[PDB]
Amino acid sequence: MKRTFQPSVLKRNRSHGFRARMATKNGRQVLARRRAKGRARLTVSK
Amino acid sequence: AVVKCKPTSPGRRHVVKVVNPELHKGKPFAPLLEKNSKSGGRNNNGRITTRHIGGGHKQAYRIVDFKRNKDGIPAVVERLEYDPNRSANIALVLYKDGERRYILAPKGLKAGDQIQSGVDAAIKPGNTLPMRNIPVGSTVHNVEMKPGKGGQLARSAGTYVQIVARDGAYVTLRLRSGEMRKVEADCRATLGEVGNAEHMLRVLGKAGAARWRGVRPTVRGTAMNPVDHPHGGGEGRNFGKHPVTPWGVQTKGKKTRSNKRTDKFIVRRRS
RNA sequence: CGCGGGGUGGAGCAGCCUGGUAGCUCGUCGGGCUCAUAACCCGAAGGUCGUCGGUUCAAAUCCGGCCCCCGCAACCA
RNA sequence: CUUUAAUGUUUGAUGUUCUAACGUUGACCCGUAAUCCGGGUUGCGGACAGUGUCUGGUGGGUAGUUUGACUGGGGCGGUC
RNA sequence: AAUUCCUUGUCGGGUAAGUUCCGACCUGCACGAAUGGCGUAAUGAUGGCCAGGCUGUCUCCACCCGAGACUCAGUGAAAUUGAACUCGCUGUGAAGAUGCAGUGUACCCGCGGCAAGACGGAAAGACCCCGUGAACCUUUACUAUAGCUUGACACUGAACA
RNA sequence: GCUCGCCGGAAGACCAAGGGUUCCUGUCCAACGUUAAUCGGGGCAGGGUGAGUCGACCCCUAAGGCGAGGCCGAAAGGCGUAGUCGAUGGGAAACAGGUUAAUAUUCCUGUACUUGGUGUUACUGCGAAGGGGGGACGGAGAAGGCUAUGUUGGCCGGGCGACGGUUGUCCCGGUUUAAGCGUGUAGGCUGGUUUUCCAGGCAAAUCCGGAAAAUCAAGGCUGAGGCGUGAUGACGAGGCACUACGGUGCUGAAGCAACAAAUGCCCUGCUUCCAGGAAAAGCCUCUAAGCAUCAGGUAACAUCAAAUCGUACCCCAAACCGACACAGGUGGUCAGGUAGAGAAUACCAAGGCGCUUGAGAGAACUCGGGUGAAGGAACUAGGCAAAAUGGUGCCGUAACUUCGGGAGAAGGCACGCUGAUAUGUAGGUGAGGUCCCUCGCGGAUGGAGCUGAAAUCAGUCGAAGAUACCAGCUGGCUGCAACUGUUUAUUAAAAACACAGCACUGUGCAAACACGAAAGUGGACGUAUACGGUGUGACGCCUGCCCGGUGCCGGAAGGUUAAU
RNA sequence: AGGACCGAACCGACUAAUGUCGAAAAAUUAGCGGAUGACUUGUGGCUGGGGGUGAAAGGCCAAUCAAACCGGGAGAUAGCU
Ligand SMILES: *C(=O)[C@H](CCSC)NC=O
Repeated sequence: MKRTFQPSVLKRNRSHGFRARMATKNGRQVLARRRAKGRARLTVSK
Repeated sequence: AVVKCKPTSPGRRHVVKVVNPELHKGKPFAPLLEKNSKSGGRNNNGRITTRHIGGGHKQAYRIVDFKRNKDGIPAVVERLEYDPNRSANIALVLYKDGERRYILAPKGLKAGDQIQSGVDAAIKPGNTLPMRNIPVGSTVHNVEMKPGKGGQLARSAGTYVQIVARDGAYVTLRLRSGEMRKVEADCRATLGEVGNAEHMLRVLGKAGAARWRGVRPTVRGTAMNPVDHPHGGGEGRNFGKHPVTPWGVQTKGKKTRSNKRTDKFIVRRRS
């Protein structure tokens, strides 16, 4: 069976990378939420 | 021509092809080729605006001349090439000055004739001249809407417009559909009917043909679920709801024509 | 076997709704026209209103029972 | 009073013509090494078209809801 | 008949025997011409039926081969579970009793199997019903409504007839 | 260490992707391992990943993302021009051998090549955001010529044998060698050279395109492999010196031929068909503004530079994805011998494993299999399942038919080995020598050697010769659907969908419709032989009557009627 | 030439048995269909929630779909248990 999650560093980045998040109003808003809650792995990249 | 095939295999039975031994067997003229990116009915907004479109053998847009601005320069037709964009056939004209250029192929004209344009230009197939310099009654293809616009009428494998009336600064045409519309006099067109009239009898045969042709399967409404098509529903072929499009729009008889900016040009509705 | 509707000259249907008064076409009978029949024309007869019982001044009609006939229902576990 | 008369008067109804608003997904030029956009000449249109407020109609394309109860189980029937 | 309720209709074929199958009969409850009708070679992991081949499907099972099952060694779960000193029977009982009444029977405890019961385990039954529950779907239910369309004013002018 | 069994189109060896120290050495065994554990992908300490040439980075674009201004929108924001990102593609350059406890096309040895800076020198018109060429291209087919690789022979080295024979036409192993440079072949493409002129290429052009002359014949372009050279160097069987007895230091023979032959290469070819098969830069060529003393450009030579990151291991799995050391899933490459059509299949090679519980017992019952007396579907919802059929060649083969089918219809017969035909045939490949020569990788002839079908004849073996693995069950009546195909991931694969074909109807271009407040896109860089919608669903015969009701289209007299 | 035929790789999923607190939250074993195309597949884009996509099942959209997931209205409401 071909289980759902297929690994792809590149795809994962353009989709959920810092610069990916930082691109839009919502993404910048999303990060602001993580910052206040004090999450450590803010985005996922490198 | 109307060539028949043999029933060696199913699907290969009903096939009948328009195969011509006149069309150039080589590759086209390079300086007149551009890529055309296909999109399966998808607009810039990502969605699918027109259904059924997708797939298909890759193509390359062959640039064609429509306005035929260059006038008074005699040219000879070099060869007759095949284009997968039009239902017509394109000719690789060769102007006297060396400017090679494509034009739509008129009736049985062949590779080697000499055709020109202008106002001096004589009344011969493939020739181009303003219709106000063209006799009433003769039939012309590749008709231009506005002076300098280019030519947008009857240019699909066999279509041909016939000049009808000399209305001062206007001329009136009987369109292939049957509708008759006054167009501006000063416009230009090309004598004779568009070649490849036999294109009518091209029968594909196997379903596959349509696929590489570029069209996708069509799903009838009454087979869908009510939640999708207005017809929909039924415990097996139930109906009786005034046939409409998949937008509730009445089909099978419904005038959608509403421009109001162009009623002035159309004399009599299509027959 | 429940519910809806009807039964009227020899045949098929009106009038029944609101009680008094039953009509139409065909069929029959007699005459004429024709050599004879059909056709056509003239004139006349023919009804218990499914049956019995109620209410009423009086019942084909409005109410009830029974009989017959037609249609529909008679499902969900 | 009935409905008639000619002139002005208050406008209307369409029909023709013109252009100066407006449209131009027509031509050429400039910004500009630019099929976007704007500006400028010329042509076609032309007070229509198209847009906003108001308004009749259409309008299961779309949305929110209604669609009773008793009942010798519920429905159908009958009923209140 | 993929359609015929009455019906396994009736006649014939196939059978020793045929509610299916095959060919006809029209009495079509309630086929039928593009929501197509009647055919049709070829194709079909298609439905039904017949014959031949072939055989443990079977008559009616027998033997053998291996992997478990079984014993010894190590490791070591799970659903479930009011408490149990947890028998049969006739009756009684919230109406099907291991537990009540009467009577019979039964030394205490393990192991390998078998599933009749413990209204056995599992999932606050999906069937039924109810609630002035919800959800989508329908239309000539209601009330609105995007869009389409009509007209009036503004954008919006000028001369004649 | 010795046997044994299994894979071997892998259960082997390389990479991507992804993991992220699992690699290797020492060392410990509490917890992890479905058992013990000295062992381990476990803990702990240490070590290990060297690049001008592989890759990334970089130059250049596709789909698509973003987007100065700009158009548009209650805000947010949407789309999009100039541009600028974006490889799954194009673009410069290395091969062989040796070496570690683990790294190597990176380190050492030999032998090269590539792109630029600068300079010396002999010379010379250079020059873009510009024009042209080039890049630059589909499917299928057919062989032709080769190489990988293999087989056999010759040669060299070793052996002559645990039980009968074995100096022999006998047995085991080796029999290797790259890129680059020279050479320019099999074969493919295209006729070249000079002169004059030109409304063509947004300017210009000696370049390209076109038009004529004249002239000459072949020129030129592309291109596997083979033969030299690289290389009197390396590898090299096995001895020789020492064994820390794991290995190491030295040494070192033969080193050629014939044939078979790829799905690899020539071939980003040729033939052919239709469905008509990227872009851009690098690269070459030609000019504009400008610069001519130069600057720049071409060629030889010298000198210098090639930075930064990745590089260990796993990579059809114990490390990736599945909660686990999970019978599952995961793209590309190399792919030997015998038999065989074959990458099937069986036994083996190199190489890798025995699947992380075992030892007995030999009951029922369960699972996977083997065989079965006579009968042979009586079982049963149903021949479900099993068994059975199975290959090559030749003969032979119906109804119906759209004339291709049905058809491998059905049904049969012959298949091993040995010799002869023929001390191996037909066929294939083909050296010697001779003749010629426009002289080399040449043109003919000639035929040794080597490889080797298919068939006939006779004899013989067994029960059985397509013996194993492998490998159609066949036929008849009939409904439905034309047909290959698609579909309910995870109980439904069908008669359901689609389908070519047909009909109706809409739409004259700023098209109808569609997404979208809008702009703008798709439709279509198409224009009625086009496109959208609907309904039947190949082909053949054919498609009747009804406009009452609903809906749709045409009409305008009157009634009625909104805002005003 | 062929949506041509037999048949591995490859893709698929008809039948039967095993499993059904599994080896495994859909596989194994033996058979099976297509296997030059309407084929299949790697890498990367694009479409999105009454919206997308759909050879159409009301199938699928991260094991979740007749309206996903997460946060928030929100201690929704519950004549019922
Ligand atoms: C009624 O048919 C019902 C069906 C149950 S399906 C689990 N039967 C109840 O006994």
